[PDB]
Amino acid sequence: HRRTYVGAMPGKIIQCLKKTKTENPLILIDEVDKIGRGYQGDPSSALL
Amino acid sequence: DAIEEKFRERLKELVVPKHVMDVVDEELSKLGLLDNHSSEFNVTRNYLDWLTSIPWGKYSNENLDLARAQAVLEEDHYGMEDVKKRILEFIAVSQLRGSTQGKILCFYGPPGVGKTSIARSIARALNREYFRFSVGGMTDVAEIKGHRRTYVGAMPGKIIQCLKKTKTENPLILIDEVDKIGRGYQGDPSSALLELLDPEQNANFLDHYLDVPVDLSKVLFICTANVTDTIPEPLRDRMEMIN
Amino acid sequence: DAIEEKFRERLKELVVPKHVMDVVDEELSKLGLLDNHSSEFNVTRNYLD
Amino acid sequence: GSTQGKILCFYGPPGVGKTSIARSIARALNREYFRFSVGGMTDVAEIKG
Amino acid sequence: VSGYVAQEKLAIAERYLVPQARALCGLDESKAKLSSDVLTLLIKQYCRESGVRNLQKQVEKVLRKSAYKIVSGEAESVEVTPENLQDFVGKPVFTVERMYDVTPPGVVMGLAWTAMGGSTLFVETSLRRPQDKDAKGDKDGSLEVTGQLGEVMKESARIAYTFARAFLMQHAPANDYLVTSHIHLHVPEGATPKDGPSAGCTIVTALLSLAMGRPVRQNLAMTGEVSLTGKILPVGGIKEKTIAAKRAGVTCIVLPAENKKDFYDLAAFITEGLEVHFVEHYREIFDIAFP
Amino acid sequence: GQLGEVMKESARIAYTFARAFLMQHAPANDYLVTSHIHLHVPEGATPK
Amino acid sequence: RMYDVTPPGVVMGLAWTAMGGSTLFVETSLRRPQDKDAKGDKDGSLEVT
Ligand SMILES: Nc1ncnc2c1ncn2[C@@H]1O[C@H](COP(=O)(O)OP(=O)(O)O)[C@@H](O)[C@H]1O
Ligand SMILES: Nc1ncnc2c1ncn2[C@@H]1O[C@H](COP(=O)(O)OP(=O)(O)O)[C@@H](O)[C@H]1O
Repeated sequence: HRRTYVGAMPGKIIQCLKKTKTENPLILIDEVDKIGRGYQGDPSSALL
Repeated sequence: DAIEEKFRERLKELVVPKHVMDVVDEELSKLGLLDNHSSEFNVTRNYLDWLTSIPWGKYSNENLDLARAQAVLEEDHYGMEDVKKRILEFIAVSQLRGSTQGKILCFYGPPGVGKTSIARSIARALNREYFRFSVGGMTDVAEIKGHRRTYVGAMPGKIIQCLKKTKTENPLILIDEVDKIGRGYQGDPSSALLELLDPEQNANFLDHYLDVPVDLSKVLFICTANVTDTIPEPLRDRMEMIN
Repeated sequence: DAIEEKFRERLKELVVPKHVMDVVDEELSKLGLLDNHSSEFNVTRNYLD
Repeated sequence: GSTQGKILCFYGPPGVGKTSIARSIARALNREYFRFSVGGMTDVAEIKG
Repeated sequence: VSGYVAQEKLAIAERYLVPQARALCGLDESKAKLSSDVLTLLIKQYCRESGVRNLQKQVEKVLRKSAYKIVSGEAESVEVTPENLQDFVGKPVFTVERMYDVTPPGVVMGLAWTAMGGSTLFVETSLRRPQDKDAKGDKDGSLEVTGQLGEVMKESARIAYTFARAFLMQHAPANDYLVTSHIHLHVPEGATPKDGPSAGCTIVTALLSLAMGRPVRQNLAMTGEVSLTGKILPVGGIKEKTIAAKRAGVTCIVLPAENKKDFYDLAAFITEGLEVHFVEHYREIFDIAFP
Repeated sequence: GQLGEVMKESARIAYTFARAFLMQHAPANDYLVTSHIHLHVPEGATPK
Repeated sequence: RMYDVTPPGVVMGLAWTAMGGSTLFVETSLRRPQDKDAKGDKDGSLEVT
């Protein structure tokens, strides 16, 4: 989120770094093929 | 230190998972810092209430003798021996392995055949806690998971509410009218339910309000649809369609 | 500065980029500007978390 | 006389080298450079805070 | 990553999978044996999927029922045996692999490189009207395709149809069934559109079975791609297709010669017991089914 | 009778089988091939 | 360029697509028997796709 929105929280990645405690983990994004690529701000474009 | 301490005394009674032990500990430390007048204090106090309220290990004990299930089933539904025989086999194969085991199941037939009544009869047969939950025509997946708790008006998803109400760690959920579930393009809950109904992923169910995983593994979901075919194929394929 | 100090001894162990070090320094300056009980203090303290 | 603003546009198949020329101009004139993607944007607040 | 051959799943799951679930119920093998025969029977019945996840769910359910028989039930040590298993998980549902066996005329098996794994979906056809609507009649014996057709299937169908009409007239003039009769044809869905044409080589043999009226030679799965003049072309993703054919008990298969390369990548156990027939021109196939 | 399309293919199939069954049984009759016929299936059956 | 012998009734055609340009082929074919009636007078209707 922006962190100024009510109830805002950081994207999933910030949580994986928070949990795994290493700076250089092995992230495993799952099921990339069916990512929702919409007009509402495409995360699949955001992934680049 | 009063709300915190009644959360503490129940913590002495119910054994929260160690991750929930920690989370409730940091939130408890947060509670004293806040003003009673602060706006976030209300949502986080109610959040900790919602978190501590959940049973964590409270275990209504089951009967495990088949016989008592025999009797109590015959007392309140004449005939319809087939479904009694099948459900007896299901609990027989559940006890065959040892402990209870999950599986999803479905009932279907003409409306008013007695479906829900036998459902509850099993809840008092097995001795597990009951809670019906119709889901016909919904599409707001947020109801199954609440809202972020940072959204205005957020409250935890329905499942957490049933755990707070039934107060056991292992109740008998009864989803109703699966056939008419609102399965749309607007965020299909029916895809969202798969994380619920997966025998393994319920053990770490999470909802947008309180992120921490819950452990539903002992729950006994049930589903009722007037006709079993309308249900989307990936969902229909898991549970058996008893008739 | 209790939270600030536990996170700062943290900061001393994990080798933060110096850019992010100074950026959390100005942000911590703002946290000093921010109130001890404000709900935004909770959002930004859990941000610090 | 003085420096002047002007608008310009480039267009063509993706990956023809567009952004790279942008920066080459930025170090040509010596002005400071700053990319700003707006693909798929809807936040008018981004244009006005 | 590929799928897994049916027999191969036993050697995987018996080591890297079964012990895990055994550690999930907290038992040791000394008190909770599960023979190889119970697992091969399982995979034979309730899960015909190249992945092992479905067998993992089955064995999970069975195990948890065993746990229920321990923790509250009677036995202190459940002893699964293959004859016992149907108790725990109920009666077998599927049994009749390869539904038809004599394959009565105008229905033929066909491999398809579906969106996940591969499956040997049958294609079926039949007459839909009486043929001698007019002894002098000169109307095309129109086909009618069905089964969630993609438009590419429409061109493929007409291509294969015309090739049938030419092969008959070049081969057996006395028959006139095709040009003088309507025919319904149904391709069951499941193939992804990009692989769609690969089923086409099956199609023409379907119609021909109706034409001469003899049943096709038994359990002869095939695949390929037709050229409208009897030349054949390579198809893709062969390994999934071949493992699905192995799962179905197939004991012969026919592929374009251009795919002689990829097929040799396969593990040797996969290739035992088959008898492949690479081919280029279509006429070859005609003499390996009927005569 | 408020037909689903699947019933349409089934119906024409059964129709053609009728057309064959007469001539296979009693060729002298020709009632089916020589007359129009309305046929009505009451709705109510679920499509499957 | 997939076809090389270009069997009758297929022709190459350039196209200024949204990105770059591509040499898409155009194809056509019969859809019904041609001699439906030696006296037949029905417009040979096209079907674009
Ligand atoms: N065998 C039976 N014995 C007693 N009551 C029955 C029986 N079958 C149906 N009923 C009654 O019919 C009603 C049907 O309700 P229920 O199964 O609870 O939901 P639904 O109305 O959707 O079937 C209940 O009031 C139940 O008591
Ligand atoms: N004439 C060129 N000289 C140098 N680099 C080029 C040229 N044309 C294309 N490129 C390369 O194309 C890539 C992308 O170019 P650019 O326009 O900057 O982004 P995009 O093309 O993705 O919009 C760069 O990595 C750049 O090196």
